[PDB]
Amino acid sequence: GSGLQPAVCLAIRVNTFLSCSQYHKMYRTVKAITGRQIFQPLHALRNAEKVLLPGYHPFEWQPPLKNVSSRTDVGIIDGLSGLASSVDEYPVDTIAKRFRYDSALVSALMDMEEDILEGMRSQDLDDYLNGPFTVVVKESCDGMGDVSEKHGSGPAVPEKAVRFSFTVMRITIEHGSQNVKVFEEPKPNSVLCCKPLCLMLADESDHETLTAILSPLIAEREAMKSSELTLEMGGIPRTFKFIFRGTGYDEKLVREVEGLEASGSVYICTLCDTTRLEASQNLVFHSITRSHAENLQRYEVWRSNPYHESVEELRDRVKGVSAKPFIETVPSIDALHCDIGNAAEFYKIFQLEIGEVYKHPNASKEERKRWQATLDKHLRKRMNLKPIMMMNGNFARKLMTQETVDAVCELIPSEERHEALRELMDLYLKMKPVWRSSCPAKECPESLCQYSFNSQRFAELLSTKFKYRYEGKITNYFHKTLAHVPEIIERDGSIGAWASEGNESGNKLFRRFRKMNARQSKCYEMEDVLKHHWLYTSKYLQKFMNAHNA
Amino acid sequence: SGLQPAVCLAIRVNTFLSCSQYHKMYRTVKAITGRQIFQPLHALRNAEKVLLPGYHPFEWQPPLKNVSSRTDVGIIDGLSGLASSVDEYPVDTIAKRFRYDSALVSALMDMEEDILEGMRSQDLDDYLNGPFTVVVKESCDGMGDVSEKHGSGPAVPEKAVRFSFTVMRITIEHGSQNVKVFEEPKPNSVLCCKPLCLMLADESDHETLTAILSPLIAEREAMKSSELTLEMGGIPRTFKFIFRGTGYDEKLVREVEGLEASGSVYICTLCDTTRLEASQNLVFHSITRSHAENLQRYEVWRSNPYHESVEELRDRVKGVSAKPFIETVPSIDALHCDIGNAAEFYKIFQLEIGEVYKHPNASKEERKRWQATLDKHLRKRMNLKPIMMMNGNFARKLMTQETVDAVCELIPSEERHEALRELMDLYLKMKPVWRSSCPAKECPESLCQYSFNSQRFAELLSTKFKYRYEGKITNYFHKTLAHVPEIIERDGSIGAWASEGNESGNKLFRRFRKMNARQSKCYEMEDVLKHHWLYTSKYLQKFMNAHN
Amino acid sequence: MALQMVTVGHNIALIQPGFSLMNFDGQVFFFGQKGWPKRSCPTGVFHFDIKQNHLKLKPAIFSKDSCYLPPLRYPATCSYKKHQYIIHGGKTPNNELSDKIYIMSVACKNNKKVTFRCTEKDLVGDVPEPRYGHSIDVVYSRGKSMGVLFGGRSYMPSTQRTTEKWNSVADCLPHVFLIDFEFGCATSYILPELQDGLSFHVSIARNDTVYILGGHSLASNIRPANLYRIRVDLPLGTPAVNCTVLPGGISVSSAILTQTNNDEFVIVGGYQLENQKRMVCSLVSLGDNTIEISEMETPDWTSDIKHSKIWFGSNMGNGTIFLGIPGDNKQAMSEAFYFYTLRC
Amino acid sequence: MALQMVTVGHNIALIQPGFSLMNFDGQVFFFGQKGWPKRSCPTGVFHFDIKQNHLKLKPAIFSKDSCYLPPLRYPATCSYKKHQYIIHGGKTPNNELSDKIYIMSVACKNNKKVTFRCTEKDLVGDVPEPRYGHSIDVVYSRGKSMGVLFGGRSYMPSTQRTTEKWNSVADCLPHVFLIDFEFGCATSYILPELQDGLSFHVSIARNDTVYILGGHSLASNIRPANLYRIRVDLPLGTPAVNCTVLPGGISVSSAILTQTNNDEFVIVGGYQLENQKRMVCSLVSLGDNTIEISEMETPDWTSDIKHSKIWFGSNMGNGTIFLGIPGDNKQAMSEAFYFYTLRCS
DNA sequence: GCCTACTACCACTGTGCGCCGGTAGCCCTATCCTG
DNA sequence: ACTACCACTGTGCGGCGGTAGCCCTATCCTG
DNA sequence: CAGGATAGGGCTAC
DNA sequence: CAGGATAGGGCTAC
DNA sequence: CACAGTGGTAGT
DNA sequence: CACAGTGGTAGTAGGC
Ligand SMILES: [Mg+2]
Ligand SMILES: [Mg+2]
Ligand SMILES: [Mg+2]
Ligand SMILES: [Zn+2]
Ligand SMILES: [Zn+2]
Repeated sequence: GSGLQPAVCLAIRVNTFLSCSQYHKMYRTVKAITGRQIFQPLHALRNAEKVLLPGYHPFEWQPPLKNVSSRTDVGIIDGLSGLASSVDEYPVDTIAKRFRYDSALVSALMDMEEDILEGMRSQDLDDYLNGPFTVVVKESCDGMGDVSEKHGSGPAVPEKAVRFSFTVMRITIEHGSQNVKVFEEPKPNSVLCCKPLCLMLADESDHETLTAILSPLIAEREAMKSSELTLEMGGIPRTFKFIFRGTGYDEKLVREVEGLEASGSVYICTLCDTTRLEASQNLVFHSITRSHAENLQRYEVWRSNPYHESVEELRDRVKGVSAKPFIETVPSIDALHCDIGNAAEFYKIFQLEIGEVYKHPNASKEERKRWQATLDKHLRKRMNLKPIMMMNGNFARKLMTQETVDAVCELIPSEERHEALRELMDLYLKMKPVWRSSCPAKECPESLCQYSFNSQRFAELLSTKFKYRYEGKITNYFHKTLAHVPEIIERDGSIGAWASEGNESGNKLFRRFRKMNARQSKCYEMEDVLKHHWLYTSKYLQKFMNAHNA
Repeated sequence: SGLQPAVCLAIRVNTFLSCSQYHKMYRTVKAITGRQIFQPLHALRNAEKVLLPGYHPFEWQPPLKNVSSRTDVGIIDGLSGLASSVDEYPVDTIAKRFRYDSALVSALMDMEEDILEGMRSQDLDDYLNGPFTVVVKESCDGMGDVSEKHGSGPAVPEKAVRFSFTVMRITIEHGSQNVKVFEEPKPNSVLCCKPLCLMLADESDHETLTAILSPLIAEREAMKSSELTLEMGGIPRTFKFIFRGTGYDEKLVREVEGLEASGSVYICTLCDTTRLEASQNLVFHSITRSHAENLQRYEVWRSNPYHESVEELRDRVKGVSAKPFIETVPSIDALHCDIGNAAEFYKIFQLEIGEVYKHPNASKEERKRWQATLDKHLRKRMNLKPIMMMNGNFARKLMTQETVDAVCELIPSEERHEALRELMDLYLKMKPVWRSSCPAKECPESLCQYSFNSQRFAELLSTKFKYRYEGKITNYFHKTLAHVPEIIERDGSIGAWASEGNESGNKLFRRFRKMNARQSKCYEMEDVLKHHWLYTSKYLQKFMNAHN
Repeated sequence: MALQMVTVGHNIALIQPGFSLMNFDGQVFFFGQKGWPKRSCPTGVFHFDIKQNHLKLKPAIFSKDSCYLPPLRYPATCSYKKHQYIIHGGKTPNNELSDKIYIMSVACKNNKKVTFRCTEKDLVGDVPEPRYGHSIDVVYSRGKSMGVLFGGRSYMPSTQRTTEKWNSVADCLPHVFLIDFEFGCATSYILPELQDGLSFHVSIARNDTVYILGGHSLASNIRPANLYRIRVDLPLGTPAVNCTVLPGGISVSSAILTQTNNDEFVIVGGYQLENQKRMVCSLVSLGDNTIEISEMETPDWTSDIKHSKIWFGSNMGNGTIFLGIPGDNKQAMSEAFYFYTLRC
Repeated sequence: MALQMVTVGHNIALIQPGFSLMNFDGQVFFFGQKGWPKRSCPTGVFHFDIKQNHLKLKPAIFSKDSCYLPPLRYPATCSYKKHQYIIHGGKTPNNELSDKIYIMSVACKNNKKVTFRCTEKDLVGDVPEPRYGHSIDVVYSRGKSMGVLFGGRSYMPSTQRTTEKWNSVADCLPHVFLIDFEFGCATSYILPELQDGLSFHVSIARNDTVYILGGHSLASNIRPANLYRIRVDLPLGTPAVNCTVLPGGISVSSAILTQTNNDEFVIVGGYQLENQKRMVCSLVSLGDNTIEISEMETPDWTSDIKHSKIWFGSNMGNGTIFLGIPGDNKQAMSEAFYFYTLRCS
């Protein structure tokens, strides 16, 4: 058996995206050309998966998890969670397959076991320790589309998916002295780290379905919040505290799950209880107050109306919390979608400056379209940016460039507008590193140190030279970028680190697998995609694939 | 060391492994076993040269008309010197093609082992450098929804055109005998639709399409007039070529054969008949149309020597207004035959559910209600979901007596059930004839009966389904009913000659352009064409079929 | 029998299985909307005004004295003495069940619109565990009145509940909670006649009695053709309850009860088997101690319906039945459900 | 000078670079549609009708005796004395070149709708070549007329053409073919002052001399600012030709000519070089045997034009120039070309 | 009787048709009833 | 044989029947 | 005649 | 007042 | 400042 | 009748 071990053949099948079918082609090809089993056959790879999938590593929660089965052998269970897909009940157009969040976290830890010990060593600590860790977990839910429903027996699932996925961001054990980072995901927004936890064939807007599928995960999360995980690793019974930080949500999704009105609401932030008006007036001095506890208290105020206020007075009392939060999201900023929305607003700004609406407030819809097409043709000519329908982050960070503003200026016959746009983008690029860094304390401390001032300049610039488009109407993401990013860094140390960029990047893999690494049946697509996406995110296999360096 | 570079390449391409993912696997296997089991990317790349065109020497006894003799040209620009000056006609195009000469010799030298094994298998020799009458199924196919890329390049459409060719049948002369040396067992396999031109254009763009393809058409026409002395097994073997352009969708056939669009009252690409004269006769239509006949008819249109009005002239040329650009063979796209016939049966179900045979005048929104009802019931009974653009899988799960049984659960009238069930029975006793790669063997009963089954299908379309096929028969019903037997007599098969291989190669085009190509307009087509040639390499496929 | 389709513009996306319709003096109002109350209708309650066979879900509003209740799916809705629809249980869009009772009155009608005083009637005593698919129904006995809450699926107890089966429901132990909305006291009255728990049972409230009828016992996963009659005398102190397993009941579930005329209720729709709906309506003649479930004539059930795997709806309250079925999701946001209206 | 954004609702996708407008009876007619002639217009010729800055490509019938010509891109379009246009060369939609001459007269006109007689003249003798981007323009020497054809791009000669460079274009050997449509006897003329093949050169024929302005010489890949006056003699006998490279020539290619006034043309810019298009018009005043290339007041070019990379168009015919620029919103279905009209007093 | 390899088998996939700004929601204002 | 570089990709929004063409007929639109 | 619904569009996010 | 354009929709293919 | 490719070429 | 997967069972060849 001078070939490979099954787990390494699995790491290859996975990180190289090889399907079990194509991997089998390769394995039999090498086994028939060389004769020897260089690669291990598929049954061996599946026996290895069984180890990397949840439901293998035993574990215990010193306070047993309330409403969570103590069984340590449950892997890809149904996300419906016994949801009666009966005809008398609410319909279930949902193929949901999930790992049990505790089993999942156990597998994620035992997967990075080697890395945790590596850090405990590199952190001048004893890699035999069992001290109480603190695993910070960026739970990241995101809705997906164009998820082509498959033919075949199964519910009439929508062409939408929801990918809940927790990224083990950092593990810090307290060595008496202080919580030292025995592990920190260097690439936190990576697709290799946001470990899937629940693949729904649902719509993130379908609160009924979404909640039916997630309330299990939410129960497990609220339980692990109140229980240690004395799972054994490195031969020792380590014990982990879990700090789940639900920041990898689209703002739309946060508002869905934190009980807030849509993004267009007058109440604009998922962080502060401010209005789009107060946010276009102040734009900076806004303190984070919106918390899941506060959102729940405010929904109970709404529901109860203990002060018997009209819907307006009430909605103000609760500051937009009409719905009940069922996900404890931490008030933060999806750096991915902050960048996308800010680049969309800068794209609109370019359209407008091309229209000089600072002079011509009124404007024709077809003339706004003409400005859009002019900007499109230019960005294609100068910045080589094809005109995209739906703003993405790549188009954004190619648009959030002084070069794109140089190009746009060619279309602005107004040098004062040139300067306004160039200063605006200078500030936005002196700020974007901060809410877009995985670690601005070191990646861009020059900016973070001057973020509040740069954002004050950006705000007063929107109020001086982009007076249009920003008097009583500032985008939610502009408000977040300007007002909260400093506080989000003082609280979490980073923002990009805590973005859905990982979950979304993993939607690419969801599709890749559903098409190339899953059984093409509604009964088995989510199970298989979840299995394989987990494997992909397994630091064990990623190690075995980093062995060229190791 | 057990793995030769060609074998690692076969693994990389047939397992769709990207050079990056293959490199990960390679460095990992080499860091784990220590052995350099997998040959590195550079070795695979040097092996590709052997498989890509522009490696094997060759010569055409009659040196080709307007084709360079250089046997060292591979992924050349499909633009073909097309002047991108602003003065000229713009080129919203990223085209990369193999020179059909080099492409074909690479396909042959890739089937070298297959050809030799098949001539051995046919009582033949290896000292037999006889003229192999290769048969090449040309398959041009517009893809669409090809997400164009940012970056430096022409503002291409979000479309493509995949000209390809499947070497379907190599037959050699043995005295008077024509011996089928090699016959593509999976004709419409994406493993055999050798891509020949990948142009990020739109088949609707006849100007661009033609600028990119007329070099291929010239190479093809010159090969039709020559003989390829290619050195296989150390023997210089001659290959005559017979290009059958059949993997063209009827929309592209009509584009390139000078014909009016599908909605034309001139209904076929094979016969000169009329949309009406085909809703009445429906079975008896000699294949008249031919690229030569269509050029004659185009210059008759242009010249108008009989000084005819546009209508009289059009009926004299029978829709050949445009100039035939490609020598398309007057055949059927079994794939798009299935798709169109099944969309027609789908409308038929919509209408029977509407009982429009009784209520001809029905509300557009009522026809929508019928579409919805059938959608729901097919999802329920036949499990197959409502799709916007009809596909072949739908057209195979729908063209089933199971499906008509499910539908009849939506029609009250039992005589309509009889009509639909008989219609489908005939369509399913006919389909095997124009889907089977050789109905003479796969379904000879359905073939020898195809004339009568088609007469019955037509008479039932006229009698029971006169609400839809009086004076207006679809183009593919008229191909299925009237021309299939003549094509089988001629082609010997139809499914073997479909755009199903090219269209399935669209899947690989996307998979590569997304995973196995430099994501840049400068190189996406070059790399996709390289890798989709390799994927189609019978050499590598053999290496992947060593376990068998 | 007068099955006529209904067209709906915007807000169709709000009508979902589990919605309830409350008929306040002929004005019918939709309450249980898909997702939480949007700032278009922060109250979640609507005017269910149909007009020319087109339904306009006109955003209603609550009062200051109100409690902006959640959109409850499959709650227990019942008229009341004025005319305050009791709403117990129901799956909030968060899937959670609402032990809270929500008493929707109508406080203002100066405008053409209405304004509900949805109060929260907190319950005391043997309160019913959070549930749905149950039946609250007001029986007026010796003048005094009580709501008869029976049945309904509910999430497993916080002890037996697990995340592998977090949403797995069990039919609440068959009890008939008696609720004095004058004091908000539930009184559990476990009855030996009701052996199997029920849910999605229609339930006909008549003076001093309530005919539980045609439910689904998830335990047996069967729809019993039972016709339990729960008579409720109210002698001051503790009221006296007693059930009666009458025969002739119809094995149905998720059916819509609709008082066509007085003492007679049509039972339209529902399900006889998970894969076989109840295409046959059923009139129900009632006396003070009589009941006769006369199988109505089958309406002109469109193939739109007959072939729908499921359907749902609620009684508009004027002998009328609003009835939805899953439309064709040929696209994602094409049309939520095809809707219909039956007059009887 | 007077710019106005023309709208094209239907059949806009037919307008393609290389299209030719032809002014018959003052009514302007489009030719050279994209793709082949669709049964909406089996001829390919259209009533060009701009009404209120909206263009309506109204299909145009041909005659019985007519030769239904293909949509030629970048052909050589000249005019006559009933009034018959002459269309030589051009890229068929099959990107093959035409060697036919197409004499597109008007056969009749009723209800503003015309039936043309697009007859075909075949050229005996020194038939030039299949070419495009060239200039055909007619001279009236001794009253007798003659079509001066000065070269444009062609495809390499078959002996020299290769499929790897199938669409490679060579500026035809710069000759001057004298097409006597009375007999279709083309007569080549190798002028030593014309030693650099030209194309997309605006040719202005006044009485007996054609002024070749601008042009692109791919042989040099440069746009020579040359002003070749090709004077033509058709006396009783010897058909003679003498070219003189006047000064004042302009560096343009694909430029658009219009006879705004009598012997007062306006060359609204084509291209100064590939990615520097001539956003400055050029008035051209032609004395009987003198020519001055002035420079008009450049129109208020719309940013859509200034910021464009290419632009095309042709002579509406009176004093107006129909222009088109890539719209490139998505260049998929809606509007692949933003079109303008440019009047001149 | 253990394990190991191989392959059928399930019932389906995508590639086959494009096209475009869209939905959901919010909310604020011009329409439009509304007698 | 490694690795960097280039100059970008997809995942990040969603919906919905669409084009193009053709051909016939219900408007419309004249004079 | 002004109050209320309401359709539409601009705006926020996806 | 009827002839011709013409917009729209049904129909063919993709 | 996402990040893991995308593959050939050039450069170690 | 397209075809090459899609991968996890299940059953069946082998070993021992
Ligand atoms: Mg989302
Ligand atoms: Mg096509
Ligand atoms: Mg295609
Ligand atoms: Zn805020
Ligand atoms: Zn035919």
